Amino acid sequence: TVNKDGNKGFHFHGLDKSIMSEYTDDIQLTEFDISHVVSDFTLNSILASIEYTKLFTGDPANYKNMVDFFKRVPATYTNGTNLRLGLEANDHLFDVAVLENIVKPSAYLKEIGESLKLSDLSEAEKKYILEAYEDVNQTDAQAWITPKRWAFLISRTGKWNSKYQSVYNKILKSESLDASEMKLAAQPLKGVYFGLVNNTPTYLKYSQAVLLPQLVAGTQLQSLADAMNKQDIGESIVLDGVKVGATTPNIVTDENGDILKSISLNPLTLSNADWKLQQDLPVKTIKPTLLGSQIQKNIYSSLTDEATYTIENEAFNGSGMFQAINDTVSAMSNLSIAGLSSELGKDSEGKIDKRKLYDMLEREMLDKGSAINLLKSIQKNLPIEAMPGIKDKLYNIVFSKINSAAVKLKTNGGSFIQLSNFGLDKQTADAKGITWLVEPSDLKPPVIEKDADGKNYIRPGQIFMSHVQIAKLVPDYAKMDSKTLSSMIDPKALRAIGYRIPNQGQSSNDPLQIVGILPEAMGDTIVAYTEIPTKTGSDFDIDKMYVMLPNFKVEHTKKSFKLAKDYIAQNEITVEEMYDELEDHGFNIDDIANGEEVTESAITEAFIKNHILNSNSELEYHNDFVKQHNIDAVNKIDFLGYSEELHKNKSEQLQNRLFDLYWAVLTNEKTYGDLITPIDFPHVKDEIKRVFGDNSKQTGENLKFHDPLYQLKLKFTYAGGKSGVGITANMLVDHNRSKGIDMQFNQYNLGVGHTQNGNTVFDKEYSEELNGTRFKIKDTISAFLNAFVDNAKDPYINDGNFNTYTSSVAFMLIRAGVHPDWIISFIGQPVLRELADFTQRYESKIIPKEDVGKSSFDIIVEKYETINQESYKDAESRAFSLDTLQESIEVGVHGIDLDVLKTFKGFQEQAKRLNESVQLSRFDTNGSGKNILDLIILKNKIKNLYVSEQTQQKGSMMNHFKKYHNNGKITSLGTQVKNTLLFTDDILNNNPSLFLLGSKPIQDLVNSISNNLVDSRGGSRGLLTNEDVGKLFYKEVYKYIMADFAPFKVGDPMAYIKDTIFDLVNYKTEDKQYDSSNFFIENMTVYENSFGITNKNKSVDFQDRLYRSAYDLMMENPELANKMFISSFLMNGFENKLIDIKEYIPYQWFLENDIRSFIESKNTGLKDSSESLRSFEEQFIKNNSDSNILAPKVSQSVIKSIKGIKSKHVFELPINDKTKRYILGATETKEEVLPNYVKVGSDLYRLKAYREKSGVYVRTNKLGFEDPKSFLSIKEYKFGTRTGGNFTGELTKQELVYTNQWVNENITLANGYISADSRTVDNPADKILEQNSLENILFSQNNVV
Amino acid sequence: ACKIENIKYKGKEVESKLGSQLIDIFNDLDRAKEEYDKLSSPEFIAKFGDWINDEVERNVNEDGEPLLIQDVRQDSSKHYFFILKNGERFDLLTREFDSFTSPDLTNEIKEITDQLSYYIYNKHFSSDFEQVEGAKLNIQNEISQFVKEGKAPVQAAYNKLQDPDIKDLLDYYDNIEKHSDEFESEIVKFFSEKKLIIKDAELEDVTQEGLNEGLQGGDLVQAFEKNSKDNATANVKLMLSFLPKIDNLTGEPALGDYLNKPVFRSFDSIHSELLEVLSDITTLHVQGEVLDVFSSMYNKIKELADFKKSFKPLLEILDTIDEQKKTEFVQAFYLSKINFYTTTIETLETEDQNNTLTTFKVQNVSNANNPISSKLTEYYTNFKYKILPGGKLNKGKLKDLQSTVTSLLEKTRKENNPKYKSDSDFYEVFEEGVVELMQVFEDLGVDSITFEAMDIFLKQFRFDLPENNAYKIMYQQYQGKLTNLNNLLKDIQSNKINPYKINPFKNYSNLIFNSLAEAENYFIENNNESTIFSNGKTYWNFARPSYISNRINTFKNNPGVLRQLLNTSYGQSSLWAKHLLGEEKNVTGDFVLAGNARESASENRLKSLELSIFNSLQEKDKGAEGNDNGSISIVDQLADKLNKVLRGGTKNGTSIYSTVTPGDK
Ligand SMILES: [Cl-]
Ligand SMILES: [Cl-]
Ligand SMILES: [Cl-]
Ligand SMILES: [Cl-]
Ligand SMILES: [Cl-]
Ligand SMILES: [Cl-]
Ligand SMILES: [Cl-]
Ligand SMILES: [Cl-]
Ligand SMILES: [Cl-]
Ligand SMILES: [Cl-]
Ligand code: NA
Ligand code: NA
Ligand code: NA
Ligand code: NA
Repeated sequence: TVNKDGNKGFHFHGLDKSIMSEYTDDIQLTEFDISHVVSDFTLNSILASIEYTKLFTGDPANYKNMVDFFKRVPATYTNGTNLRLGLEANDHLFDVAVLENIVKPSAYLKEIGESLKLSDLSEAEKKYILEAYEDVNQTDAQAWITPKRWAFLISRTGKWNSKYQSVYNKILKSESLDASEMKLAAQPLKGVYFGLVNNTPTYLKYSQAVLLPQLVAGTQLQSLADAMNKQDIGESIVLDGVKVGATTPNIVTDENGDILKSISLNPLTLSNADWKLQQDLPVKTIKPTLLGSQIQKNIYSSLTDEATYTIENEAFNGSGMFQAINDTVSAMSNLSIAGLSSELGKDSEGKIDKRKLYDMLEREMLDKGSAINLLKSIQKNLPIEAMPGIKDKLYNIVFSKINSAAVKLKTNGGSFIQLSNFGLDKQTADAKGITWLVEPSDLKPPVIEKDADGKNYIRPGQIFMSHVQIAKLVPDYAKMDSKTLSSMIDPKALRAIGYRIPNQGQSSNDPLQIVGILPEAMGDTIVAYTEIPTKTGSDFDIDKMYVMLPNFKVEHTKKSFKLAKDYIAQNEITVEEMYDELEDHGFNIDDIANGEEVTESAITEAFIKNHILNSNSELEYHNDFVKQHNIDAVNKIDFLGYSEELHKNKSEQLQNRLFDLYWAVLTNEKTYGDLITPIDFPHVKDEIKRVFGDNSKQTGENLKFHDPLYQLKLKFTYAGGKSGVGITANMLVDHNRSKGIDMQFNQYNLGVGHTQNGNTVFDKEYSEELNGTRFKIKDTISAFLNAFVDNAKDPYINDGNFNTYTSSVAFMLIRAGVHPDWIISFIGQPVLRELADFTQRYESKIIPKEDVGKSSFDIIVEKYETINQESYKDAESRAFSLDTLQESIEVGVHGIDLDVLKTFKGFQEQAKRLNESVQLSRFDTNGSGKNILDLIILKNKIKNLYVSEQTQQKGSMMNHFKKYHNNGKITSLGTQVKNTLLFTDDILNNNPSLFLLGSKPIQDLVNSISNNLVDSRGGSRGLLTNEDVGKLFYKEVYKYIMADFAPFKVGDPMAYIKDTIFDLVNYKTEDKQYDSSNFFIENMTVYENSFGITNKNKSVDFQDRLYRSAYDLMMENPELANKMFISSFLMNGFENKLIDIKEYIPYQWFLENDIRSFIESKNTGLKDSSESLRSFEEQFIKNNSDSNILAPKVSQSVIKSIKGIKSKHVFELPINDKTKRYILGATETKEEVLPNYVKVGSDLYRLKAYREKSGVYVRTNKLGFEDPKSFLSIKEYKFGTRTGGNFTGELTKQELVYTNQWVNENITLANGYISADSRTVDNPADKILEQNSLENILFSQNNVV
Repeated sequence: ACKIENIKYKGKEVESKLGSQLIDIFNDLDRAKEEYDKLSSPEFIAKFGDWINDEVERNVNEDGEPLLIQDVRQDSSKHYFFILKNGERFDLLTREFDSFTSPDLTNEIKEITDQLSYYIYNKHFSSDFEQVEGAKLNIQNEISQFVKEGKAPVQAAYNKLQDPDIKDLLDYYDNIEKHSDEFESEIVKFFSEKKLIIKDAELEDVTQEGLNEGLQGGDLVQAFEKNSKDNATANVKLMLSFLPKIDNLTGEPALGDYLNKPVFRSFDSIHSELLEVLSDITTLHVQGEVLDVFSSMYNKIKELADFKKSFKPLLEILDTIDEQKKTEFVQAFYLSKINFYTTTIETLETEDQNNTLTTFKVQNVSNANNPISSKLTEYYTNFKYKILPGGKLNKGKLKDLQSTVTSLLEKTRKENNPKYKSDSDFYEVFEEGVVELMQVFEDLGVDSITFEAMDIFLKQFRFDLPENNAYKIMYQQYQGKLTNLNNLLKDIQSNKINPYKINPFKNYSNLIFNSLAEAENYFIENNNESTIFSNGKTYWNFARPSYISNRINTFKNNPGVLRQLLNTSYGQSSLWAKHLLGEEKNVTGDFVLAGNARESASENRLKSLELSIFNSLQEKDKGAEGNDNGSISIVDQLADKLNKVLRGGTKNGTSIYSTVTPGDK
């Protein structure tokens, strides 16, 4: 920079005056002072990093290398339940044995190759798969602990109990757990360790599987466990489980891979004080489990019409399954929401039962736990809008119930911790422990085999699992011989489908067969075949695996039926009561033709089965029954059956049908390839590393590894991936969902990628061919997903400029069909990397903006316009070649900078269209949204994409609504959005008497106010699609509606609350003379201009006592309580401010002041005419005039003064290159229209007239009061009429009235100013939106030739 | 009798069946007729219909009166209402616990509910809780049994001599039994809140959502997103719940003025205090002695039990408690303080040169609105009201306060005599002066001032320590603070410290008002939780300990390991170990500080050492636009790191060094 006298110097942003004064007091910094500050910072931070390595991390030489050092640093951050020591003998120590890594080649390597021979896959690809399975890490980060160590760990963490003592005593004696102790199992502890053992850092990342005697009995691993009990070695971790500080691992295996018969371990003594139970994962047995959101759509990836997927009595091709699966899942949804419909009494039109709604809300608030004030408000059946404290929570509850019913579909299964099959699948002597259901043998991977008829199927993988369901249904199952259990349970009931979230590919899903039931005391433990880590890309400290299990049909004993009949006749349960409690009514709808009114025996049998002999039932009949009568072991467990006709099937039957469909997909010949390919997808990684370099090899030149700048950049490099993993998962799962449909741009071609009829088409199978290689789109998106999820292990994805600025364009290019190499060379282009870095640097708070409003893209194009002496106007968007891009990276190419910038901006805008389509493809997870505002935005996005498609807009997105309805057949997502978005919209529209904020007038109001807003870069916001403006809208509309409430109608708000404050403090003083205080007043903290409570968290008892004290004040000093409540509304407007006390205002006060009649009259007044809301808009903009989107801030530089009056009072904004940002659109007569409200500096203006191509603005009044010293945001609203602010200064009022004099004197048409009321935007969308309903918009399918 | 009659059949023998219903449900003979006459008002006739003249069909009882409709809810709550013409609900505004009529009704029912809860706890849960869950016991039988037990001796005293007061007590116990189901509901809520409820469905839902979004492991929900009270087992929760309030006068547990049964202290306040004092205690290998965390904890309690006697029985309980429950208590409070650093940046422009200059200020938000500092601000605003009306310093009344304090100093100089030795003598000579100080503090803005606190304020927070000889200590503080007030007044009158810009109570905090705020906070319960609010989320200021926090607590409470760290090969070059331990060396090898200086320096250097977590960076007055560790730009974080590192260059400033970057955490 340069000072006033012309001398040069430096200005250094983000350095505070207090520190800068310690260098030079002068305003300008010299080069020497910059050297001083930077040297101080660098050297002190380097020394601090070294000190941290000396005191906390330990000597970095103990780490694998310097690169892995930063990856292991997080060990020093680890938190967890540290354990109590110092009470007997040697508490603080425990011995650990470090063991060799168990890295085998796959035992079934020949079979995998012979199966791949049928896969229709590339030769080098098959070679890659085979050589990847030649090196399997069987025990990655796996550890085993003795039951003594498990008991010690649980007792010292306070978790111990007498029932842990019982289950431990039973564990040592190999006794089977009863039904009560199942939740107390010894599942592997999810602990972590980091300490300094004799000044060597020891880091233990591991899962602590408990070596139960029942597990190790009859297997090789027993020997290991034996030694640990003999040598008092508590824990045993593989070398990969001890990241640093491991001693030389001791060998426990033979030459042939078998483990040693007698083992003696070299112990390593550690400190218990450094151990901590990191995750206290609960024990959740086989239960209803939410089906993974990703698997149910990634299953379509392997569907091909060249295969025949066969289930019992049904056969489908690739397409058929697509429909079939969708149909089935749709059915489930339709079932579930139907139940919710019965809960609400949904009429044919859509009107619901008020009583039932409030009953549901009360039950949910009771189960969750609520303050008595709010629950009584609900019990009084008050209108939802009359309960200011809980209106948002009640809307949330309704939305949550709808979404959970329609979307959160469940099957049978659970979440399981993986355990390595190290010495468990290889057996010795006779196994009394693991209940084997087949002949004991090795655990085998999925391979291709032939059935009796000669067709090639996939032999499912083999699994061990604690099947608590079987254990409770068949007690003493461990006692039974193998043959009786094998025949007892249906072989199709010992199968499962195991997926891992995130599903990075079809490899994450496995079809598995249960060969043995693990001891119940291993909790949620799953032992899979020896190759599953290589296939799924999974360690053994990764989160719980998810599996989906079949539902069981059980044949209960005749004695159970006899005892149940004796109990039900003895306890005098009437025949009707049974029928009454069984609301399922499976026979009443269709099977009463023969049943009629006569059949009682059927209902008695069904009630017995479903509520007395059913182990899991809330009816409590089963518990009282098992109090004295004891149920018997089921005769047979079978795969519960489904019907081809989905309406015949209930929930469990549909679940099993989906299970069998997924089984047919995952056990088919043609899918084996997609199943067996390891999860690493290397093309993008290898190309990034060849074109930009391998950063896994780093050296510490100039003391780099302790430099603050290097560590900051490394932190951002690592943190990049948490953002990209989610978007990449969504993109993969959407591409797999929408492969059949051919979404495309209306009349846009990117220049690269697949094209149909001159339009860029999305989601084809393969990519373009480039240099002899072409890669499936599935594989490229999976590669990006794997990069993001393993970013910590190797951070290469950020090196290719793949970040949040380029993610959308990268994935659009991927799905379009562009070759991965071209995408890597384009996104990694140096000038785009400069653009990204400058986008991040530009929006920062430290660096002030030279020209606010100049986008980062504009700064970059101006830089390269000046450097290249070319104009971006004369630059074109070109589809380049690899040699141009690849060369430009290595050696600069001249003339392509502005062209790649233009191409990237076009690509970015079209990626906006693609992501707009993706955001409307997430109804199977998000549903209709958590809030009413989210429903509004979803509906408006649907409408906007629809009117863009219909108007045949240039860069529009086509065929999108085929995701909801295609081929004349409703889809999964289509049903989902039908009974979530459309369901909740129907409820809101057809129940205006309840949901006022959801009524059509309020939605239409927000759409209008949004349309009257201008988005930057010259757009009209149109329908409400921005989230912040919607939040402001609803928060202020509640205030506007409530402002008509009779007690709240007080003039001069500020004065009123002041008086209240006065009264308040007086009370406090006087209370001192009575020595018996009021709890509500005691918790009030008065500020300069407000009063309330601190926003710190508060237990339910504390809220209830506050409410009770407020009610006591309502009786003792009613006028003061009334004043305080009115002030509570005036100060905050029931908004969730930092001193809000709205949830403690007794409902008696609203009911007493007749809030019911007020809300009901408001409902019935808005039902017929929305005129009353007309006057809200301006007040809105006049209260929150600080918003840069409600009142855009126009630079004073482009402002032009006008004759006669100063620039501040009235000015004129001319239409210009610099003001194109503000034109909303074109009128009917092609005239341009400008925004209604605009602020300049700190003054607000409303548009009054247009002269030629310019609009005149006059100063107007602001409403509301802002005092941050007191957390005060007063809003001034009047219902049905306009209002004048009580806070505008006197000189400001004089200036405004003089401005009004002047503008009325000379603004007339005689002077050439057309009044602003004429210019209105011409919207074409309105016609389409009037002539089309949301249902027809969503489903389309309108007939054509 | 004297029942209410039908208005529609006025002047006849018939009575109001609706009137009898109203009588039965409000339990007030006058209020029932009051509401009935309210029904006959013209507005009710217009909104509901004319049942007096015409005969309505829908909304009527047998005898022609608007029928009461009773809704029993899922929780057996009874509500009564009318249906008008419109179908609207006319709520009757029935109240629960009608029989109890205290104007301060809240603490009355709270006393009764707490005593019933203590009865049931001492009977059943005194041994263990996790097996009964409040279901083996029947609450109703326990209510009735407690009523009978508390009623028997009172009934005997009534039988001895008839007295209406004893009948009043008997009717009070009968009323306690009358609402037995409502007290049952309250105590079921009490006992259910203790045991933590595990929720599998939404837990699995949010786990799957976070795994979709890419949250591997414990990074799903942060440790400070879970509250610290979820770590206290139900046994510990109850054990802390049933502690008695000590009477501020007698120094012994106080009795409820409604039932003369001892009233108990709030659970939230006790949990907060114990977190404040029991946090950051960890196992230590001090001198070959492994520290049982329960002992140190216990010691703390004992120490604290000497100041606030309310904790005397808790200690007692910890003696008569099982070792397993000892471990449960330990893990209930075996946590670490986790304080959040928020960097606020403010940019201003120079006076004349009109160039920009910024300021970075790092505040600790976790212990920001602490009870003491808040009171200071509470003073300041109250000082603005009483002394600065509209921005004008009332120098006349402030000079009056000056005259009062100077006359008090004159009286102290006059009446001081060493023969006075006990607190009784000090009060005998200076009660009027102490009252005048109460008044000058109150006029200065200490509205909440109470005499009891003054006692502690004069006792210099020594309670059982002074014993017989206490006049000196008190007197000292008295004159000291009195003199300081004069100095404060002379600084506030002469405008050395302007009230309009700098807060006077903060300036004289060390000399006067820190001790005063502490003394008058001794008697108030703080039921708040130690939390902060950051970017829409709510975080808790106590989290289950981490390796780094354990290591710093070890450096602070067992510095000897530092010495051993300096003895090892790699840790020999540690500047931080030497600095914390005091053995700072010069350029030749000699210690820069003497032995006496080294011991004192190491203590302060260890006390100032503070672990923290970077919460957010924000521009001044725009906290909604703040950036946490996930959304902050590299430039903003680089600037914050720069200023935090260099802040040690300024005098009376300390540097804040971030750790080595912890991977992708
Ligand atoms: Cl034990
Ligand atoms: Cl809302
Ligand atoms: Cl379901
Ligand atoms: Cl850092
Ligand atoms: Cl606050
Ligand atoms: Cl400047
Ligand atoms: Cl600080
Ligand atoms: Cl200050
Ligand atoms: Cl921590
Ligand atoms: Cl954070
Ligand atoms: Na060593
Ligand atoms: Na060593
Ligand atoms: Na290409
Ligand atoms: Na103004």
